[PDB]
Amino acid sequence: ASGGGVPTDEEQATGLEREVMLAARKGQDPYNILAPKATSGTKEDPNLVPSITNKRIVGCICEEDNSTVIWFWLHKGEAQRCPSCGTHYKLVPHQLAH
Amino acid sequence: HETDEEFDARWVTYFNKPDIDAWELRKGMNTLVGYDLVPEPKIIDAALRACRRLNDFASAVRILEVVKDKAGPHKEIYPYVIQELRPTLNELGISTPEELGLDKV
Amino acid sequence: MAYPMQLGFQDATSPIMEELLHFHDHTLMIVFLISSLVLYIISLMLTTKLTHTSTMDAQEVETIWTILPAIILILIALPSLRILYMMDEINNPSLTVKTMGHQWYWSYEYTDYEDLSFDSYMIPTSELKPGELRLLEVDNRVVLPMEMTIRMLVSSEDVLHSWAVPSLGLKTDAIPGRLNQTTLMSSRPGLYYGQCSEICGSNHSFMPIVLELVPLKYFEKWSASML
Amino acid sequence: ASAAKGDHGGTGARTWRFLTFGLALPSVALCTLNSWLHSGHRERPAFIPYHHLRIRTKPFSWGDGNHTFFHNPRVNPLPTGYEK
Amino acid sequence: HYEEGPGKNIPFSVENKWRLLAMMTLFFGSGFAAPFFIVRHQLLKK
Amino acid sequence: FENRVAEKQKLFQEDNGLPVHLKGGATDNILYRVTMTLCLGGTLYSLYCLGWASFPHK
Amino acid sequence: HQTHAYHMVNPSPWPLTGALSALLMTSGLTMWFHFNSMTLLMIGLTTNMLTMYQWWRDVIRESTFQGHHTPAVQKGLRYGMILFIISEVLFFTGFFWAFYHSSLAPTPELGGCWPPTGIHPLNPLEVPLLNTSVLLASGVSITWAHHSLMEGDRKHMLQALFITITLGVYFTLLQASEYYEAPFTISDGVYGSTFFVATGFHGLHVIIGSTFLIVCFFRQLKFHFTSNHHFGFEAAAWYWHFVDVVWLFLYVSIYWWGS
Amino acid sequence: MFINRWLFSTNHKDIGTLYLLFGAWAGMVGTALSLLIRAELGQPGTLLGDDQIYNVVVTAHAFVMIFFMVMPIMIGGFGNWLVPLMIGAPDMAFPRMNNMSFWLLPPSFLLLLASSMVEAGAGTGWTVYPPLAGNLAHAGASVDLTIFSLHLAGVSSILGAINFITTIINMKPPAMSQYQTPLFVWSVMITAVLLLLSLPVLAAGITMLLTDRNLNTTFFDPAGGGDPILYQHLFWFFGHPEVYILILPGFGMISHIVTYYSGKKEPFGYMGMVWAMMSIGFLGFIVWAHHMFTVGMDVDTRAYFTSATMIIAIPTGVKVFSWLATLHGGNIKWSPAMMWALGFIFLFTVGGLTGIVLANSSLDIVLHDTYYVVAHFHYVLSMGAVFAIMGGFVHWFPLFSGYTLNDTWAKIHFAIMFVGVNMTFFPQHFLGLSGMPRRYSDYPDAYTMWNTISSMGSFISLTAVMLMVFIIWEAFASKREVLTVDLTTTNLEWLNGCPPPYHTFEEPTYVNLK
Ligand SMILES: CCCCCCCCCCCCCCCCCC(=O)OCC(COC(=O)CCCCCCCCCCCCCCCCC)OC(=O)CCCCCCCCCCCCCCCCC
Ligand code: HEA
Ligand code: HEA
Ligand SMILES: CCCCC/C=C\C/C=C\C/C=C\C/C=C\CCCC(=O)O[C@H](COC(=O)CCCCCCCCCCCCCCCCC)COP(=O)(O)OCCN
Ligand SMILES: CCCCC/C=C/C/C=C/CCCCCCCC(=O)O[C@H](COC(=O)CCCCCCCCCCCCCCC)COP(=O)(O)OCC[N+](C)(C)C
Ligand SMILES: CCCCCC/C=C/CCCCCCCCCC(=O)O[C@H](COC(=O)CCCCCCCCCCCCCCC)COP(=O)(O)OC[C@@H](O)CO
Ligand SMILES: CCCCCC/C=C/CCCCCCCCCC(=O)O[C@H](COC(=O)CCCCCCCCCCCCCCC)COP(=O)(O)OC[C@@H](O)CO
Ligand SMILES: CCCCCC/C=C\CCCCCCCCCC(=O)O[C@H](COC(=O)CCCCCCCCCCCCCCC)COP(=O)(O)OC[C@@H](O)CO
Ligand SMILES: CCCCCCCCCCO[C@@H]1O[C@H](CO)[C@@H](O[C@H]2O[C@H](CO)[C@@H](O)[C@H](O)[C@H]2O)[C@H](O)[C@H]1O
Ligand SMILES: CCCCCCCCCCO[C@@H]1O[C@H](CO)[C@@H](O[C@H]2O[C@H](CO)[C@@H](O)[C@H](O)[C@H]2O)[C@H](O)[C@H]1O
Ligand SMILES: C[C@H](CCC(=O)O)[C@H]1CC[C@H]2[C@@H]3[C@H](O)C[C@@H]4C[C@H](O)CC[C@]4(C)[C@H]3C[C@H](O)[C@]12C
Ligand SMILES: C[C@H](CCC(=O)O)[C@H]1CC[C@H]2[C@@H]3[C@H](O)C[C@@H]4C[C@H](O)CC[C@]4(C)[C@H]3C[C@H](O)[C@]12C
Ligand SMILES: C[C@H](CCC(=O)O)[C@H]1CC[C@H]2[C@@H]3[C@H](O)C[C@@H]4C[C@H](O)CC[C@]4(C)[C@H]3C[C@H](O)[C@]12C
Ligand code: CUA
Ligand SMILES: [Cu+2]
Ligand SMILES: [Mg+2]
Ligand code: NA
Ligand code: NA
Ligand SMILES: [Zn+2]
Repeated sequence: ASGGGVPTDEEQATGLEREVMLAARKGQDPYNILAPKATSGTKEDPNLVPSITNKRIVGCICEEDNSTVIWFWLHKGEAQRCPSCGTHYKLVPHQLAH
Repeated sequence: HETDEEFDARWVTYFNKPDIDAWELRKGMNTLVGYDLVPEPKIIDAALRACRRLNDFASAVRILEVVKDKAGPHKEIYPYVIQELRPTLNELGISTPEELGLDKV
Repeated sequence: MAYPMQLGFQDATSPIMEELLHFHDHTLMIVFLISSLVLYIISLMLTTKLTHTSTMDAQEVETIWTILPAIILILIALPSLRILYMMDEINNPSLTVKTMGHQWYWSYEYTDYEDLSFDSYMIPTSELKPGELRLLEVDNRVVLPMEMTIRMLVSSEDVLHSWAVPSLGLKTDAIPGRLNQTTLMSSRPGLYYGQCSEICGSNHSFMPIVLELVPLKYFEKWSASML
Repeated sequence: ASAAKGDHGGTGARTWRFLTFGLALPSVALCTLNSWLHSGHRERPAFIPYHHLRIRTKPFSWGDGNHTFFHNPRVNPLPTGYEK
Repeated sequence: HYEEGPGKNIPFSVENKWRLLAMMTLFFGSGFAAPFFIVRHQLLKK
Repeated sequence: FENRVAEKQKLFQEDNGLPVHLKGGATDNILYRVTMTLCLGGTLYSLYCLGWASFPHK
Repeated sequence: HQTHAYHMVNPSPWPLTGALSALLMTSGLTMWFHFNSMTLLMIGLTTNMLTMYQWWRDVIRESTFQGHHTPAVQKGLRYGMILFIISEVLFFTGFFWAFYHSSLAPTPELGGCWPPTGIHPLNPLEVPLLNTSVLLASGVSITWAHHSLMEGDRKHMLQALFITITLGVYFTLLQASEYYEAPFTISDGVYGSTFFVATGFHGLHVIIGSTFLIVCFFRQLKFHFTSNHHFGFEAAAWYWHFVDVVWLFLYVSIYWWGS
Repeated sequence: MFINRWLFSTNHKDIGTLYLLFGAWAGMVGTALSLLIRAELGQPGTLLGDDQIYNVVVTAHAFVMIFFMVMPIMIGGFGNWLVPLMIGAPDMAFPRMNNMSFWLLPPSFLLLLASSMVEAGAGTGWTVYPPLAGNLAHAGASVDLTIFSLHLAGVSSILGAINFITTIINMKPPAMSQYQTPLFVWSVMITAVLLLLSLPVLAAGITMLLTDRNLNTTFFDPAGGGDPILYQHLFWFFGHPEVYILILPGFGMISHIVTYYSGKKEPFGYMGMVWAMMSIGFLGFIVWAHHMFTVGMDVDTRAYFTSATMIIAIPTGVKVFSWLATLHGGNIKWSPAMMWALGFIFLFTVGGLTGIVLANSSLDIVLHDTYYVVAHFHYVLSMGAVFAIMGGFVHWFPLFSGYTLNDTWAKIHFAIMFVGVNMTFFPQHFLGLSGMPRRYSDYPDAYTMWNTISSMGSFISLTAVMLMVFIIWEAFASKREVLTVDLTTTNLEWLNGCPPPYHTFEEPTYVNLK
């Protein structure tokens, strides 16, 4: 008692919407829709910060439920530490395409 | 919370770490001077000795300055601290800010 | 009326206005103390080289600065409301007088027994008799018996006005289509002055109120001479 | 609650079409019938120039200034009464 | 794209400080003068 | 009807540097000029009317 | 090039033409009310319609044709529409307040009663009840349209949306006839004032809502919506349910309780 | 390019700059109006004309200061510049609608200037109460132009509110909760909720006034069974929330300024500050009839509104003490912005406290419609809202412009302004207690001394305003370009340099959840 005729997103989504949809299907987040899960943040196990360039701003919430976020530029090269609580971050430059 | 003794020990332990690096020295001093206290001479002692392992004479002088500064108008804290630190200052060859004239404008 | 360099309320002419003065004294003491404490504490925070810049815990101290102001508010609200309700108390007046605002003068109606009414206009500065008060005198004063409870009914025949007499503690808006009631009781004979207190156009500044409080026998003689 | 019926076994387009044709449009048809019966012009009431009605504090910005926007001569008197 | 940086993110020029002084003077002065001229207009009407 | 969304997607994604309100082609410029001409002309006209209404007219 | 999901919009003239259209409509109303002329008002109405047409055309271009409505962008537009509907509820709240203020304390000029002396209200069981069934019915048919769209059914989406629009038009024509037939007018005191300004602003919102559904109908005919992405349709349905709920409050308040 | 950039903007920083320029120009207009007021009252007698031209000036002074100076600066200017930067967002949610909120304001202002140029102006008070504002006592177009002016301003702020709420809720980094956003962002969100809910009620009220004036409705006209007091209820239902809208973004900037120049990484008691602002916003909707204690309401109603109004002192006092506790232990930097903020804390407190005096319906009988009210609200507006604006302007001017001010000149400017505002408004308490009414062009002779002093104070403030313009000129004239700023780790809006690039956060910040 029904019928079809309505395009699906898979058929008709375009542009950035389509990129986000396709990346989500691969479990990738090129457009920063999700919050990344932290590592232990030690020097051996730093948080890995992707960037399309050679530096990116990091905000670090030192203890859970701190209202104060600590912000700093992370540069390419040796891992850096959050000024407040020392947790390590390392930039991993990469093109957007995965 | 922790007693005065427990707080002092944790800070002595922090500065006495043999391979403490320059970042950790600064993080420790800059954190410490945020508290409502002038650090005990045993803490300063450990921090000056960390300066020595890091071959950083200037930060040793700076630490003496910030100890004086943290006392505000309580003018007898600094001479007591220096009195307590005098052996270490001698052993390590640390000149005081006054001795370097860095106390004058 | 107000006098040169006056700082506070006009002297109270009714028991209720005295209540308000005592209530204002109480509240202004609190205002002075809090404003001064804040000024002091600002200077106290700003005059030491001692520092403490790590995270400060806030829970304990916020009990203090919520419970203490709550108590202070209650110590203001309690006398405030008592006066509020005593103003509203049933009093059984002996006389009712109506006043109607207009642009820009007041009219008065005394219609308890006879149908007496009249208009009441500011005296222009150029017509003041010597020693009379600029912007305050009227040609026909609201003659009233002293030491008696009077019902004033207030309305308007055009835009909003407001009928005020500060030394009696009176201010009642004058709204067309509405009959607002207040109670008037003077402890003393004399002349008591007020000014229109709702913006009503070109001559809002120039439609004052002048009550003339006299002993009952004299009020009765005045009413009888209006026949 | 208070009515009756009783589906909710799984909501979908088929159920909402069923409600559209089986309950909603029949309701409209019934009310349309009811309205088509109780129509027919009532007798208009004597004009009384009440001062709280036919207010004119400024002329209307159309026509002769004295007619409301959807003036109906049969049932809307002017401040001076019904028109001819 | 657009110009960036100090003095380039604004709809007025700061290239010449004296030209700027003239612009700012016409700008703020016109706003401050207007009520005086409106009052004059109303007093002059009738 | 048939689904021509893909043709419009190609049209509006063409790399020609046009802002979206002109990317439809020449009709967009026309409609834009009409709109902006009426707005600016109407505004000037409204200024003229202010001028008129600001003084008594016998 | 961005690596967030949000929409950087091309510089656009429509904010400025919309602002100027508001200047022309308001100065236009002023000219009409006081200087017996409709010219400026007609210009402003025209530039307003042109502005809305081109602005929402661009939003369609940006989303259906260019792909800029990511889930994050759509979530923002959902919030924006809900907030907009909230502001419209509070607008109507002011007119309900005026209605209850006047009708709960009727003044002596009215006869000290409500309805006022000389006022003969419409029968709420006649056309106002029919109107109520019409708008309730359209809430059922728009919900059918919504499920048909989500189920991928083009034909029944179009049929249900067409029925919804038809009911909205029917309501509007019924209300126009009731306005003409009413024996009281907007100048009949505070009864006429509250009745026509409140139901009149409601009627305008019915016309706006129907226009929005009509846009959706033609976009659906052109295959713009997918079974999962169709926020213009969702927003027009929320707006339509708002218009239906305002009507119910009007009906109970002004037509029924107020009769 | 110039037209594309500045008339067709979709950029939150450029639109913020447009709002700051607009609001600065409006501030000059509103200052001039305030000087005309005080010139009329500066000696006894009549200077300009009767109360009509006088109260057209009063009425315009208030609308310009509130709708064209404070709200565009705080919400349009600082809000649009700072909110997206403080949450790492690439722009506002609706960057194109944002531009229409800006461009509605020059037409709104134009309509207001038109109202004062046609006929004899709208000499109504900014409250625009009928019947004085109706078509018999204010025949002609002036009041209608004023109503339309408010309609346009209202639409601008309603749409801006939708934009800010959406942006703040939807465009934070995914890891950031609402309880990790800076207090200024909170203060803008709550202000936006108040605008969203209050402005439609004002629009309904002023539309009814429009139809009473032009379509023969009688909402407010007793002859039709209407009631002038209904207009007052609808107006003040908006107008009390409006004063909290005027101060809340100021509260948010004060929190940032006091934190920054105390050398702290965070304000004292952050969750308490959020609580207090949300409590103030909520209580701000249930107190409006303290503007109507003399209209003849029942005594129980007056008792309620007295009590509910006073409650607001409790969350407000939490904020005051929390600013003090932020100073506590700080390495205080005595910057010009800090001076403005410290003056705010004290002078806002004074004005708040006389607000609590007025909350007492019994005493308000004597104080209503007198200069005591005028003194109350200019302490919170001329020394609260304006001081927060000046402190925010001096603090963030180097971020917006790339250039530094001369701090010594800015401290001079603060000192002059501080003297001027207090000399202007402190004597107005005496005038009110002793019975001088509002909205008077002239006063009985006894009131002369304090009116004279108050007018002299208004000239000192004018000197400060003129000096401010010179100070801004000198910074753009000298072009000292910013290098480095301290405390960027807790002040994200500075971390893209001064001025930040046109597009910021094209690559968003990285914040993980753990
Ligand atoms: C407060 C804002 C700053 C204001 C700065 C300017 C004002 C100076 C600070 C002012 C000095 C602080 C004390 C207030 C002085 C008021 C004079 C008075 O006797 O008040 C009398 C009452 C009515 O009282 C009476 O029934 C009169 C009975 C006694 C009369 C005796 C006659 C001779 C007395 C001489 C007094 C002459 C006063 C002339 C005064 C002329 C003023 C131009 O009037 C009133 O309520 C007016 C008050 C309105 C409520 C606001 C109070 C908030 C400020 C408190 C903190 C200030 C901290 C220092 C101040 C710190 C500043 C950083
Ligand atoms: C920024 C603008 C602003 C702000 C924030 C306020 C805040 C307050 N206002 Fe007012 N007000 C106006 C602007 C403002 N006002 C305007 C413009 C008018 C006139 C409208 C017109 O008629 O044109 C007006 C009029 C007005 C009136 C009507 C007076 C009348 O017309 O007769 C009242 C009455 O209650 C009132 C009360 C208050 C109160 C109680 C507050 C409170 O929010 C203040 C709370 C703050 C404090 C109390 C200080 C800090 C607290 C502490 C340090 C804790 C300890 C304190 C205690 C225990 C008391 N205001
Ligand atoms: C924000 C609101 C505001 C502000 C700032 C002011 C500022 C001033 N007001 Fe205002 N006033 C009102 C709002 C305001 N007023 C209101 C609502 C009314 C009641 C209206 C009515 O009754 O209907 C009123 C009524 C009022 C009266 C009573 C009139 C009467 O009852 O007859 C008087 C009399 O002295 C007065 C005087 C002044 C003076 C001398 C100033 C001066 O302090 C102004 C001095 C200059 C400034 C404060 C600077 C101006 C700002 C800028 C230049 C911004 C710069 C820009 C950037 C940094 C980006 N005002
Ligand atoms: C479904 C059928 C009804 C559909 C809607 C019809 C039009 C409503 C349009 C908008 C309503 C807004 C203004 C309300 C004004 C009154 C219109 C009320 C609806 C109406 O049409 O009322 C008519 C009067 O119209 C009149 O005066 C003249 C109306 C024309 C002039 C309107 C001018 C006023 C515009 C003010 C706009 C303010 C907008 C504010 C927005 C601010 C947002 C923040 C009633 O006709 P009547 O002959 O008196 O009685 C019938 C007797 N047979
Ligand atoms: C009308 C109403 C008027 C109301 C007026 C109210 C005035 C209220 C004033 C009272 C404040 C009392 C607060 C006391 C808290 C003190 C806690 C403390 O003392 O600070 C410490 C923790 O601090 C922490 O998180 C917190 C550190 C201290 C910060 C506590 C709050 C600071 C409050 C500042 C208030 C400024 C003025 C406010 C306005 C009145 C604990 O210190 P200990 O030495 O034990 O160990 C530390 C050192 N070791 C290393 C030697 C172990
Ligand atoms: C979902 C609903 C959609 C809407 C459908 C329409 C429903 C209408 C309910 C209206 C009830 C209020 C009407 C009040 C108007 C006054 C009527 C009144 O007051 O009537 C009295 C009883 O009232 C009474 O409402 C008694 C009131 C209660 C009656 C309830 C009847 C329906 C119950 C349905 C319950 C469903 C469950 C709801 C919960 C989800 C009877 O006395 P009078 O008739 O005066 O006779 C005296 C004269 O003959 C001579 O002088
Ligand atoms: C006789 C005729 C008189 C006519 C008078 C004029 C009045 C009519 C205005 C009618 C409103 C029409 C609105 C049309 C909006 C079309 C644009 C649209 O719907 O845009 C949609 C986004 O929604 C969005 O912006 C949502 C945009 C929301 C718009 C809401 C409009 C309400 C406007 C009310 C304005 C006046 C208020 C009343 C004041 C008194 C686009 O996204 P999607 O749909 O997901 O598509 C993408 C998919 O294709 C991808 O697969
Ligand atoms: C007496 C007369 C006085 C008033 C005169 C009229 C004044 C104004 C003239 C208005 C002309 C409006 C022109 C069309 C406006 C469309 C706005 C819109 O639709 O804005 C949308 C956002 O608001 C949203 O959704 C949700 C909100 C949609 C709002 C639509 C317009 C409403 C305008 C009037 C509202 C008044 C308030 C009503 C309550 C009192 C889209 O935002 P953009 O930033 O554009 O794009 C974002 C991109 O990612 C889209 O792909
Ligand atoms: C500064 C920015 C302000 C923006 C605000 C808008 C203010 C515009 C006010 C213009 O005021 C008009 O100026 C005329 C001046 O030409 C006056 O004409 C008068 O003066 C003329 C010139 O001397 C005579 O020729 C005329 O007869 C005489 O009526 C006229 O009354 C007045 O209304
Ligand atoms: C390019 C973009 C748009 C720019 C549009 C510019 C429009 C300019 C049209 C000017 O025409 C005027 O129209 C007035 C009204 O607008 C007329 O007043 C007339 O209008 C009334 C109504 O029809 C009559 O009552 C009066 O007799 C009469 O003065 C007047 O004669 C005429 O000069
Ligand atoms: C529970 C909530 C948030 C705590 C958090 O999750 O960090 C906190 C933040 C501000 C707090 C409130 C404010 O500190 C003000 C009040 C302080 C009194 O001491 C208790 C009630 C009081 C009203 C507090 C109750 C509660 O502890 C609040 C509301
Ligand atoms: C043309 C289209 C067929 C689907 C397609 O284009 O492939 C069909 C499907 C549904 C149809 C519409 C719906 O059946 C609803 C309407 C039915 C009425 O007879 C009027 C036209 C009406 C609006 C129809 C027009 C047209 O025949 C539509 C629009
Ligand atoms: C002022 C407003 C009515 C406005 C009207 O005249 O239009 C009324 C409507 C409902 C009233 C409230 C409700 O009656 C409930 C409360 C009743 C108490 O006796 C006074 C406070 C109380 C909270 C009232 C305050 C005030 O009188 C309210 C809020
Ligand atoms: Cu009469 Cu003011
Ligand atoms: Cu208020
Ligand atoms: Mg009043
Ligand atoms: Na859907
Ligand atoms: Na004067
Ligand atoms: Zn950290």
